[PDB]
Amino acid sequence: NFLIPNGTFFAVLIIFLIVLGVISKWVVPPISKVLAER
Amino acid sequence: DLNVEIVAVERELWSGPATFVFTRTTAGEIGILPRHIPLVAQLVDDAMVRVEREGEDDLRIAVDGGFLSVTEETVRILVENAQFESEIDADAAKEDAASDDERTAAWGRARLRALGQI
Amino acid sequence: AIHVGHHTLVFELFGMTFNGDTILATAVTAVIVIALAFYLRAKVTSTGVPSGVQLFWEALTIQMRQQIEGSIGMKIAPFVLPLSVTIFVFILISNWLAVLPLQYGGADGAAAELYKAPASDINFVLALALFVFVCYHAAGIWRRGIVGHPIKVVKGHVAFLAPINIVEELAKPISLALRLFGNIFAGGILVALIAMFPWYIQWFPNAVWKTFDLFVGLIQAFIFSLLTILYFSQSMEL
Amino acid sequence: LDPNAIITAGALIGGGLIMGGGAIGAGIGDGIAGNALISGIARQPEAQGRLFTPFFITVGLVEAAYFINLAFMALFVFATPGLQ
Amino acid sequence: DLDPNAIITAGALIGGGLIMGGGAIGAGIGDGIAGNALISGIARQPEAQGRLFTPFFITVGLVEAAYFINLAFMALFVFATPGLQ
Amino acid sequence: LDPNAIITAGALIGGGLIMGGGAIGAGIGDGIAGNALISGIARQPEAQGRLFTPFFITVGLVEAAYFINLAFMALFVFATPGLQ
Amino acid sequence: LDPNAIITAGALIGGGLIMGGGAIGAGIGDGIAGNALISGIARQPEAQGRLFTPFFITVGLVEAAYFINLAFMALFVFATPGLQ
Amino acid sequence: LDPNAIITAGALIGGGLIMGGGAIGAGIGDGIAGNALISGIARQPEAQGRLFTPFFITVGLVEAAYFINLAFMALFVFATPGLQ
Amino acid sequence: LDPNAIITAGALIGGGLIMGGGAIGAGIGDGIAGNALISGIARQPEAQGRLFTPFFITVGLVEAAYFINLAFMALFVFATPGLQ
Amino acid sequence: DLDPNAIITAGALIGGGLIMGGGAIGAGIGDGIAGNALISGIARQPEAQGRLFTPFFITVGLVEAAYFINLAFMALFVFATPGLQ
Amino acid sequence: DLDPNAIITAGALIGGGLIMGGGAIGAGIGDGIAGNALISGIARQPEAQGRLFTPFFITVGLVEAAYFINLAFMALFVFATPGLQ
Amino acid sequence: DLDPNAIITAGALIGGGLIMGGGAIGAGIGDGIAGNALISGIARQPEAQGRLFTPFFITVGLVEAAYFINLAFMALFVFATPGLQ
Amino acid sequence: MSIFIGQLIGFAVIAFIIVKWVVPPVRTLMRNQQEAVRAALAESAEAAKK
Repeated sequence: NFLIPNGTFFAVLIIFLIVLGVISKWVVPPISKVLAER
Repeated sequence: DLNVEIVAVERELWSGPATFVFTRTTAGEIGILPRHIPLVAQLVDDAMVRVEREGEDDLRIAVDGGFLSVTEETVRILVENAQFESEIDADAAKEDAASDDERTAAWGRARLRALGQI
Repeated sequence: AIHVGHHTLVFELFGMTFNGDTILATAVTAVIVIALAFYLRAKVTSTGVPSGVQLFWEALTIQMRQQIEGSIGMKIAPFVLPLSVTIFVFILISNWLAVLPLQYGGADGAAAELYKAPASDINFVLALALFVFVCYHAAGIWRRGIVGHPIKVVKGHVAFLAPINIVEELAKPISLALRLFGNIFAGGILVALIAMFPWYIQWFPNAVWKTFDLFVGLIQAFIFSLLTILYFSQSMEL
Repeated sequence: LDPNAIITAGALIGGGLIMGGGAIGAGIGDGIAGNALISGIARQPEAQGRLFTPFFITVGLVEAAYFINLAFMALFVFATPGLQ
Repeated sequence: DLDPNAIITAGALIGGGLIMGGGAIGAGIGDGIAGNALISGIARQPEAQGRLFTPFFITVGLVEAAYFINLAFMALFVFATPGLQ
Repeated sequence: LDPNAIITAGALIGGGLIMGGGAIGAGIGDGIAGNALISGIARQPEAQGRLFTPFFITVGLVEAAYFINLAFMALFVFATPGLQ
Repeated sequence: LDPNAIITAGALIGGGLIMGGGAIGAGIGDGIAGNALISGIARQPEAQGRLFTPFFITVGLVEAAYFINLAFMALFVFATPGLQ
Repeated sequence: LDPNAIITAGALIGGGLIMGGGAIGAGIGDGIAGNALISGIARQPEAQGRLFTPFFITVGLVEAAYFINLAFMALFVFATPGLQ
Repeated sequence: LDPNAIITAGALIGGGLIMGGGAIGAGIGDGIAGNALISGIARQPEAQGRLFTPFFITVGLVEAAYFINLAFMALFVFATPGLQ
Repeated sequence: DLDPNAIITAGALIGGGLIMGGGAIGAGIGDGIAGNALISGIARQPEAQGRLFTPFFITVGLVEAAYFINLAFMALFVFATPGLQ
Repeated sequence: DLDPNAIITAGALIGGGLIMGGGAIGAGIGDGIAGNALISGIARQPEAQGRLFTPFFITVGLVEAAYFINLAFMALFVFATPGLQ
Repeated sequence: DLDPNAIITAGALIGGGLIMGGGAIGAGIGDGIAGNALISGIARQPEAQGRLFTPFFITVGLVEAAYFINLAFMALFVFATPGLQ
Repeated sequence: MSIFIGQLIGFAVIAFIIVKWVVPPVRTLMRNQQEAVRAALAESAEAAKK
């Protein structure tokens, strides 16, 4: 059965989380600052 | 191209060729191109007319008491009154807008929309 | 055959099963996203001519900011912008990496994909959808306190439809997840089915389907991010 | 008679219903949404970019049901519930 | 001597197939029609998007509620087949 | 095989048809009524309050039919008439 | 097999078809009539009084057919014709 | 098993199909005709008498189809052709 | 088992499908045509007589299919092909 | 134990029933839509009746065609059933 | 007995019936709607016919091709039945 | 005593027939509606033909994609039947 | 193995269609954005000098 969840869920979440953190700390702030300065 | 003709009650204001005509009718926003089907519509109380012409800046006209008539060849806008963008002073329209009388408020909003602030 | 539901590199840890293939795909997508982020951080040009990476990132940010502003002011939902942009880029890269020719013979005539889109795995979509669900429910609680938000969601815009409103809060996460999974899961089958053709004819339908799947993945990423922003906007009002 | 045979026949018919209904719904919904988009653009052509966004919101809402049905059909056909 | 549970569960699968077929048809077409309304409103009245997303989402809510009630009952049919021995 | 199995399978198929029809009707009717309401609000924003009243009448009729269908499904599946 | 089992299964399927058709018809007809009523109210609020007249006539013409369908299903399921 | 059992089950399913089709057709047609009538009344309050006759003709047609269907279903169920 | 019983059950289901489809098509088509006629009469009262000719053409086209289906169902049921 | 041709012809009859159900639904609804368009056009422009019948006839042909091909294939299904061993 | 091939043929015939019913419904409704658009357009404008036929032909092709694909696959179903032993 | 494979393949053919019926209905209806919109646009504003062909083709893609997904899953049902024994 | 060659040919077709129809317009949009921002910076410099 493929529809059942698994432990992978948690792992995936963790990965997503860290990526989110990076995007929130090194992509979105600088880009918003660049747009504001422009 | 299509022949735009902004015609006021007292004098034919503007005429000439254009490539696109954007405006706002009672039904809703509308855009007119060379071979648009024949049409008769009523512009909104605070209608604004944008005319995009061959190799020129868009002509933005505030209109009061407007009616739009698309013919097989020509587009004619009949206005009780109208004003090109350059001739509006911001502060006057601002103060007139948010007034009590509906005609003056609509005319001020049309002037603002022509100016480019909305 | 098609071997639907098969998972490779499956392993066990702390008495829980993990699909190694999907973990690897998610890690690859995260690595790509982090690489692009660091590329941007290096090549930021506030005064200079922006690079392609900067243009891409700023386009994403501008679109998401416009969506939020249309829905709810940035001053009320600042974090929703990073959340939506990371969601969008993650899903888009996950779907687009499937275009690369990672499909080979399984020694029995059944195609095997070295890289499979993680969204085809229920765990991935469930993680994303449930995280977003918890996120905007916590945001709504924060805006309308620990008690006010439940009453608002139960009553909705019209109180007397309270039962239907309840269903909505159950439908938002599920619809968020299954949809995405479906649109990617289908792909995981289509290519497989196309693999049953001989190569001299298998090439063409595969090309057509993959070319369309590119747009499908872009659309799915956009829809998921837009609906995330929109659910945030609903959960944070009054 | 093999029970699993009748189970799988019923499951295949069920999944056929699943995705046939899903396809009808998706086709008609995308047709209607695209009709709205095309008419809106025909009225004002430069509303095109402004209109794609609600268009895609509607497309997503429509395709939600179709792809949910597709997933449940896959469950029916590949992991048949209650298959002795 | 067919297994009674086999016939019961095959009938349950067909029933659930009908549940979801009808639910998907209804949900898809209803959402499409509401979206037709939404895009028409946006095209005619660009500034009305904020005031339109509310009623559109209320009707979409009703439409999706019907579909997901069908979803719950199909899940009952297939996983908790009533009447199965 | 005992007749009860055949009767139960028939009841399940009948309930499937009942709820499929109910969902089709409810979805289509709610979508159409919501389209009317959106178009009404798409022109006269202040009309929303007065428009809600007939809209909810329409929704009540549609959902009334749907929930009657639901009740009859519950009767078919849980207390199957004629179940020997 | 018990003949009454076959008869009851057929009757249940037929009743399900009856109710599904009635549901679709009632829901969609009520939705369309309510759409007309909503548009009429939006265009002129004062018309409500005169609008509710033909609207109820349409609702009657539709819901009466639906209820006839319901009654005939009730005949099918409870007192099955030719039950034997 | 009694052949008449199979005959009657088939007749019941066929009659259910008859009634479902008639229900859907009648509901949709009556809803559409009522939408036309309601819109006409909204636009012209005084056109009620002028419009009733077309609306009645349309109804008449739709209901005639429905009633022919009902009669044929009654023939199917109570006087099953080929019964033996 | 008697082959005639299976053949007759299949023919009854087939004819039920014939008339269900015919009912749906005829009802919906007549409703749409009547909607057009009612709207035309509301817009242009003087054209009341003039509009009937195309309306009669449309109704004839729809009823042609409906009655062809009726005749073919009569063939299916009363004189079932392949009876043996 | 039964004649294979018996079940084969039962299936053929059900198939042809579906053929006609679909054909009639499509034909009736499409002809209704085309006639609605024709009625609206005639009401709008009384003098266009001469020219409207051309596209109207094209549409009615495209619809009744599908219908009559469905009829022919149903006749094939029933009167000369494929695979009627 | 219930010869397996008889069951195969019955299932194939019913499947072809379903394929053709859906194809006929789709073709009829789509052609009717496209023709409704064409008739309305020609009613509004006398000379529009020449340029309107082009999109109308595109729509008719897109619908009729879908119908004829179903035709071909029904022919496959009832003449070369997959899975027949 | 029936061959289970025969039952499996009969069910598969029925399911594939349902899939094609639904997909054909959806594709026909959607293409017809989109073509109606396109014809109305071309009649109203011929100069926007190129601009209109874009959303039209997007809709046609979103419809034919579901249709061909149905085609692929039906080919799976009939040619390589899941659960076949 | 054969399916591998088939999907390689498919990916070659995908790459060709991309580089031949999708790349030109997106590259043009990128160049338009770069030119617009460069012009904005040049206008800023000119305005400061003025």
